[PDB]
Amino acid sequence: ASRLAGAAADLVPNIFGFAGGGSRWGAIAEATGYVMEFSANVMNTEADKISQSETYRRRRQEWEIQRNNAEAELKQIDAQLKSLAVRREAAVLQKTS
Amino acid sequence: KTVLEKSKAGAQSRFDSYGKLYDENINAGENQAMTLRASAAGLTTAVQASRLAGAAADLVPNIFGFAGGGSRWGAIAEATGYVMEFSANVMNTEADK
Repeated sequence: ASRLAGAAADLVPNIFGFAGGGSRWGAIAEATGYVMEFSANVMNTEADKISQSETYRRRRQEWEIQRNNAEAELKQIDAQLKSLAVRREAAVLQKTS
Repeated sequence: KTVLEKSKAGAQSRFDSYGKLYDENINAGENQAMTLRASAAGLTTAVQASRLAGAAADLVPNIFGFAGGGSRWGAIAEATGYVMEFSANVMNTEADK
């Protein structure tokens, strides 16, 4: 941005005095200098930072699902332990018999 | 029954989590990154086209005064410029989108 602004300091004062469309040419070189150096570069830079934070977001989601899978297994197992405890109590009654 | 119900809850959690990811094919930040990148590519394309329109305009009224195709060594510049600076780059810009 400052390298362009540096150059702009010598070019813009001259562009300023010319009437006309793209045929002025210097007028366009400044416009395209800015569009690439600042605007295209910034739009891409921001896009990439976002894709990276989104990449970490997606990674999080997978971990979220897997911690949930483990939790579901723990809950199912506790229920299984309870089922077994009942079976055990029945086995004790079988001994009573 | 309790054990099976806990098992079901596990399946339900996975269903809901994947059902959601499926609907959100592209996330919000992801759409924003695509948008900014498309804009950068858009502006980049405009810059290449603009600088090239200039370079081509500068050759046309002169290369037309010579016999030959690429052998005019002017017309070939228009082609080496435009094709490598713009067309090859557009074909890749689209390939990435």
